[PDB]
Amino acid sequence: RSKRSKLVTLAQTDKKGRENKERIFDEVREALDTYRYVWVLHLDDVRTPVLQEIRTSWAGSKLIMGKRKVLQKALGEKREEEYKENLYQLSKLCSGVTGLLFTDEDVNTVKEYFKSYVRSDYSRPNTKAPLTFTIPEGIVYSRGGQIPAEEDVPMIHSLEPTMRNKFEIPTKIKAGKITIDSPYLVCTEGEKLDVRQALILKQFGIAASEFKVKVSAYYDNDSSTVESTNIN
Amino acid sequence: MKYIQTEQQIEVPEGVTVSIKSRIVKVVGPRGTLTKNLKHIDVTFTKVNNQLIKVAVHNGGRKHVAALRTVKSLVDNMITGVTKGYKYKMRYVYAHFPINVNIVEKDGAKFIEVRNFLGDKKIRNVPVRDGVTIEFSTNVKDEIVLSGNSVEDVSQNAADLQQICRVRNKDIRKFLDGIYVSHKGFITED
Amino acid sequence: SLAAISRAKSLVEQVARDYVRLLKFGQSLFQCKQLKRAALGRMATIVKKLRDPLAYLEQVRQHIGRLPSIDPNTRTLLICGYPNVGKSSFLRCITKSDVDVQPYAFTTKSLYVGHFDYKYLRFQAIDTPGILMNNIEMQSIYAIAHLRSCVLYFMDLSEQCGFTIEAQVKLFHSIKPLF
Amino acid sequence: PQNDYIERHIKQHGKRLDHEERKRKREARESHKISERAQKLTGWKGKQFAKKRYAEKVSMRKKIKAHEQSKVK
RNA sequence: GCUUGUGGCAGUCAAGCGAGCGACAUUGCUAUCAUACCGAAGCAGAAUUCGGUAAGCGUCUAAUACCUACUGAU
RNA sequence: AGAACUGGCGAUGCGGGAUGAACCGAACGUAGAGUUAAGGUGCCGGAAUACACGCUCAUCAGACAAAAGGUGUUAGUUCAUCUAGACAGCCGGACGGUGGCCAUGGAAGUCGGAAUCCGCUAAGGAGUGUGUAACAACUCACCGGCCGAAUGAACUA
Repeated sequence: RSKRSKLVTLAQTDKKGRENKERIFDEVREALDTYRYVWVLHLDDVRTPVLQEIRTSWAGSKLIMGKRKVLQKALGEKREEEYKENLYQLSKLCSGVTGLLFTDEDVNTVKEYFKSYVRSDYSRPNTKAPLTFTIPEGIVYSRGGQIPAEEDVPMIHSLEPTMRNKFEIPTKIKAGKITIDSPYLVCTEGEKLDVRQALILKQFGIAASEFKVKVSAYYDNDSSTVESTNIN
Repeated sequence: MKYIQTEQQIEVPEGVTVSIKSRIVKVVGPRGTLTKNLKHIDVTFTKVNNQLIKVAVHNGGRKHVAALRTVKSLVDNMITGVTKGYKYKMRYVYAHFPINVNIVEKDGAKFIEVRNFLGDKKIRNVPVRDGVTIEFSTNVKDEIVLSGNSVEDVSQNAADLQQICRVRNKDIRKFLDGIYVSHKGFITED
Repeated sequence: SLAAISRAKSLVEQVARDYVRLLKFGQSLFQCKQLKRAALGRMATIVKKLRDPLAYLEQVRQHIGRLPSIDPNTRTLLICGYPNVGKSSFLRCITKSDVDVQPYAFTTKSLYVGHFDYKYLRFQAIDTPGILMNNIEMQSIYAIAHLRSCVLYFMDLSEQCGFTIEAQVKLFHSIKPLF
Repeated sequence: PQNDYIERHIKQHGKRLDHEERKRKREARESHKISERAQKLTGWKGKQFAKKRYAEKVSMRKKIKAHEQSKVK
């Protein structure tokens, strides 16, 4: 005994199990012989609305995603396991999120689409700040004063304890208004972003960093060749 | 189920060195030295390469094995404190009565004073444990920075400071006056 | 709820008296124990039957104790108008009472009260939450009518609260007869 | 005494700086405190604690079964 | 190997045992008084409610739950 | 409680049970040798602080109140997956009609009433919670990334 029990709540959704993994494994093989070309995207992170926009703008070329090991097994980790000649080459190359994008369009269309495409996203940890953001020397605002304070409503006091106890900033509450004793420079251009800094920026909604998905490897269903490109 | 042998590995950087014998433990480093007694824990130490220290328990049950992990945790905490150190940002707040904090050396012993809490005329003092240093934080109002090497001593001093000034027979939801630990960190900025 | 509490108390009294009058004819120790259990269980069931009224009484007690203690007989002044036209600031500056003046309509949801002295005469002022039916509107109307106090209507020549002067005039005319 | 001030006071000044930590630690210590009480509180208090724990467990089982039955449909 | 706090029972529940039974809920009319030290409660203060330790001391006031032993003296 | 049952007691010593009539042993003359029953082999008290397998930290353990609870402890049964990455831990995703339809002074997932669907994703509840007057903001349960092997749920001893 003495083992702590797992916390459980009666949610409305249940687990999927290995059934979904097996279904994806079968679907990868069933779609490999259909589309003319197959690609793997090194999309570290994509917002669900962004992914849906890409899919609808690219629905003609169906996108497949899943666990890295499952997709590599479906594609084959070696020649003896490849579903098609040279297919296993892209499986080894991929290291991050799979992003297995099947497409009927040639290399030129894919590379042009992935070069023209670009979207904004929050700056993640280990990156450098794309802008400078200093909080005022008084009441804080939802956007931190990057926009005119006449329209930037003050931050809701209910979130003050989180800032006080987690972000370490000298936040204090005065008559229900969050205030700081100095203009704390949370981040500056060229400064490496910490996890706390990234969370602070996300809270303020400063999505100044740009993001664009990149393709790692290419495969042809009729030429039996694989190519890799660094184009983002 | 009466494990034949269980052990944990302690990693020590080149910046610190330790010598191990009977459970009196010696630790040395740039910030000074620390000592601890574990003769009541009944565990065995073993060095392999002068940078990894093995702690193993033979024929020990789960209750006994639980001390094996805590010994390694304490050793790691001592090593970190000797190398980096621990700095605690202690903050006190008030609404009407300005809380007065002073440092005195009555009878040689160092003490931390608390006065004017909710208008109380009683004088409160807390002895400063060995290795703990006190200095007022800069550019921060009503902040006291406790610093020291030993984690246990500094943590106990901070707990005593924040717990002796209890709000007594008053509305806790309303009377926010008091002293609380605001942040825990290391002396070295890294 | 009050009648239910009284009836439960009366039933408990009657049951206790009857069981006292009944237990005197028991023979065995277990018979007396069973009769005592009978009385105790009847009392417990009567108490448990009041589970909802007990909670209602607790909730109403928790709120009644924080209601303002105003005196309708003494001289007083009432401030009324559309929800948070600015009268909230008027109360916040005419008395120590601290009330927000946020732009949204119902900045105040209760009859805030403050006291001040004029010519060494005690005076109390009550801040009406707002007038448009609703429980808050009915409470404001009752406070305006029953209280022996003058009513200070509030209007806005500017765009504060996003309401036109015509709406305020219409509301004043609609409520005019009773004040 | 005027109004719900305590809520207004909490909004304007907040709870204790360590209130969240105190509440979290108190909630986390209840797991061990329940065991300590089960291993203590002799006399009629033990009977009452055991009855309350049994009732709570029965209610939890009933809720879990009801959710499981309704989860399918 | 006595005693202590939730009125019997009609149906509904029915976890489990195994033909038939049966927990916990539910409709039916029906061993601290005060002082001392802590925790919770709409605990603003005062005052007060509940819960724990405590038998030290009290119980209009803070509250009014024929031989051995014996003190003494050779 | 109605009886039949065969034994002890009455008329019964002796050994053990700390001393007993309902228990165990036991065919009662005076002495010597040797072996036993129950009962014991830490001292009082004659005899191993004997061998060996495990169990217990218990603020009267130990020499009929009980049906259950304890994040006490040591063993097994039935369901779970698992090098397509076990459990846990750190990060990310956590959508679109939609601020679903009523309830209205203001509530959009979380103040209430009933529906609770398709479209899509490896994964999204017309929302399991925190919170705001209301949006916001954090979070699960659902997955993905990191990390490298047994773990998760109820039961029997």
